[PDB]
Amino acid sequence: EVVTREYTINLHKRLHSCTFKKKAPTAIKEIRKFAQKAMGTKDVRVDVKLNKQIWSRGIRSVPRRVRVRIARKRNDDEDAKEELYSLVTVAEIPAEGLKGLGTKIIED
Amino acid sequence: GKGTGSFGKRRNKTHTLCVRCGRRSFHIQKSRCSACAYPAARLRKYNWSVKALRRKTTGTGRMRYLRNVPRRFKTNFREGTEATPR
Amino acid sequence: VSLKLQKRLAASVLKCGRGKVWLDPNEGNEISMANSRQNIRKLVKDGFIIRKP
Amino acid sequence: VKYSKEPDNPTKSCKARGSSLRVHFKNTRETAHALRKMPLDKAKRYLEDVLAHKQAIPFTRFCRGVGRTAQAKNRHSSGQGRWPVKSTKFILDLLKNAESNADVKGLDVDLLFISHIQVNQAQKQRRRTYRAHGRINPYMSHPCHIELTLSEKE
Amino acid sequence: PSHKTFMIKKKLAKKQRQNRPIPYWIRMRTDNTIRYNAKRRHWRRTKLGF
Amino acid sequence: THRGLRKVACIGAWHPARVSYTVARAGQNGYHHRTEMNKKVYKLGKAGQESHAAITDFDRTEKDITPMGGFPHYGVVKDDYLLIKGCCVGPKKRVVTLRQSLLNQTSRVALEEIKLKFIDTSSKFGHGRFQTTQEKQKFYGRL
RNA sequence: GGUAGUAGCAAAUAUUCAAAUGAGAACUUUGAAGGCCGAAGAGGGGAAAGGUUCCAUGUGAACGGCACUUGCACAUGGGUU
RNA sequence: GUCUCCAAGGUGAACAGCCUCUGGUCGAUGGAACAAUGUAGGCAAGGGAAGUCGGCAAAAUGGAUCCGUAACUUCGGGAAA
RNA sequence: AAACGACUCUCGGCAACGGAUAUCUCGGCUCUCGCAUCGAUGAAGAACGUAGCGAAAUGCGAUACUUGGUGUGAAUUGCAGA
Ligand SMILES: [K+]
Ligand SMILES: [K+]
Ligand SMILES: [K+]
Ligand SMILES: [K+]
Ligand SMILES: [K+]
Ligand SMILES: [K+]
Ligand SMILES: [Mg+2]
Ligand SMILES: [Mg+2]
Ligand SMILES: [Mg+2]
Ligand SMILES: [Mg+2]
Ligand SMILES: [Mg+2]
Ligand SMILES: [Mg+2]
Ligand SMILES: [Mg+2]
Ligand SMILES: [Zn+2]
Repeated sequence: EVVTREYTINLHKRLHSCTFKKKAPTAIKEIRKFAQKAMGTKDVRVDVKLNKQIWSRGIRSVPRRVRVRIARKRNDDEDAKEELYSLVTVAEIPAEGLKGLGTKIIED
Repeated sequence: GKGTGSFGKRRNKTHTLCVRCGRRSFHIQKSRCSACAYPAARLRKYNWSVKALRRKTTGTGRMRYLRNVPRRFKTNFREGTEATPR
Repeated sequence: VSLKLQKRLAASVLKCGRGKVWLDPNEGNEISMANSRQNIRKLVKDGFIIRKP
Repeated sequence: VKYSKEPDNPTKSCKARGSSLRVHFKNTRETAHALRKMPLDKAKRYLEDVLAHKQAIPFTRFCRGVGRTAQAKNRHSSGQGRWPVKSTKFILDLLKNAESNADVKGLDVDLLFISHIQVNQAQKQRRRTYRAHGRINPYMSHPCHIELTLSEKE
Repeated sequence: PSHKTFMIKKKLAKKQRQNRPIPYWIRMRTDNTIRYNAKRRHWRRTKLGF
Repeated sequence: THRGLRKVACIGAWHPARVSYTVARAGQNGYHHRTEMNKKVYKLGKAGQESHAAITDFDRTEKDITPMGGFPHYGVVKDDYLLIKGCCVGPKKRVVTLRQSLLNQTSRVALEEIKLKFIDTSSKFGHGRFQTTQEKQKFYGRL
């Protein structure tokens, strides 16, 4: 199915004691695995803006918590091995912040 | 330092190509060839190197003129004449 | 397609470093068609090749 | 060409082979040993899993210093096994060629199984390395010949 | 070097001309034994030693 | 020491020409079966019987055996429990077997009647300074 | 041959995301981001030495100690006023 | 290993170290884990050379300003005592 | 229950690796015979060029894998053209 949801991902605990030079790339891999588990799609694409946000503070200072939007969409290409894929983009942080914020269904 | 480090300094040619024998054996500072002793009039050759003599002896080259001598001898060096007209 | 030649020629024509040349990622096919400095100048005039600040 | 083993009934069999394939002889031997007598479809699925790192090729003869894994437990009790992707890719290509030959022959692929499969050493190719104290050592490859035959069960 | 004598340059030109594969039609000649150019040279493998 | 210093220098003499079983060697450490003797029972907490709580005669504060924030890596103790002097084998949550003594306990230490005066229940996930959550809340003005 | 698919591939801070091509992309190209060289440089030229390695197009095999769609490799052309 | 020309901003005495601009570049086969033993780099309560052939290694000191500076001396120094 | 399998070893068929063996040879080695002919009228050697399509070998010298005379008498040949 085609479903869009917004998640809060606790990268701080997933990257605990990660070697500095591999922290941000490990963060990208961590987000990819999170998307795979949440949507069940092996093929996950990370938006350039989200990649910028992860790397915005260097290779060490990955944000502790990141709000992302994950959309499972049908892959139109016929040669593609997988029928569905997941797109991970940045999500807007409410004024109150991330405190009290759970998982939301975005699709109208 | 006498090994690999020392080999890093090789950019001055002791020898260049020889005018006479064409080998890279012309000692620039001595101004003489270690292979043929150019510019000495006589060629440098020694009996203690039979291989060196056979590398450069007569017949190893072209023999532009010499190769034709036996043919002229067989005719007794006939000159100034032609075959009878057809 | 590779645009290495176009990048080098644009760097030369713009009189800037190769790291300050911007080749439009959406105009790859038409940029690749240019093989002479005249074509590079035409592309620069058209705005497909820009010197970055 | 004459294969090492000829089928009992050639009319109901197909063959494929490769010569001087640029793959390690020992890994190829291990995977071929793993594949013998298996049905064609099961062999294809097994090799695909090996490429996906879901099933392992048990390393049995050329196993000195090989790591151990739980994946090869059912085939090799000691657990020694690996996932040589190059050898399985070449053997899968040869199996596809054999299947195409069977299709041309008119055989039905459902009951096909690997009657025979063998890996032989091909001619070694030469490169070299540089060792301490100004020495040079051989740096060789070990290509292999691969042949297989598919037969109709029963 | 950029500075080179005329004679050395001519010798280098001859060496460049001699560095090519044999014509294909040589292999079709009756009673041919030449398989390739056995005297091929690469600037990084064997130096001319001039 | 060339080639490292965390070693046994000489692992044996020339003769016998074999390494013996008595020489220290690197190998598995921990996860060994052990039997520890003479661990005195200081209290037997019975669930819902007023002996489960950590209240003593001297200290009348109403509190449970479980420390502030729970037992680290274990949880909340609610069933019967034994408070034993000293330490016992294994990490937290490890199942341990309790064995009746095989010896005759006649020593003065074994016969001693211990009377608990104070049982600490402060948080063990740090330098706990409060005994109860209510005490901390009163201290910080939130109660 | 055994050794053995073993010893090893570890200095010079570091890569990541999307797209294009391709049978095949961690390694090719484009864009974005995050880093390094930090002007007695990992920048820009010469002397010696090398001799076509220079530039364009294309690429079976070998080589580029993993890989390559790639290239100081290979093949065909051009270039030093 | 191999001669030489050009040489920005900040800090700072300083073509010291550290960061940055132009220019260049991420080229050192990649992935997972974080056992022993290693290599390189730190810390460690109390004691302070008891270690060792031997203070080996490490630690301690360190810039600038002010005060002050012994024996000895070839009268110059010692002295940054 | 040490059976089936794996490993090692062993024997046989087949397939590999390698190039021994046998059969060859426009080459070598040895003996014998005939002749006497390099060069300032520029030798030997050395360099560079030269073919429709050649790098090497062979040949040749801007008349450049050949010009001319004579002999022989229908080719050269890998391809194309004359
Ligand atoms: K192993
Ligand atoms: K390609
Ligand atoms: K001491
Ligand atoms: K002593
Ligand atoms: K056999
Ligand atoms: K003639
Ligand atoms: Mg002179
Ligand atoms: Mg080496
Ligand atoms: Mg604690
Ligand atoms: Mg300077
Ligand atoms: Mg080039
Ligand atoms: Mg200043
Ligand atoms: Mg023979
Ligand atoms: Zn000479």
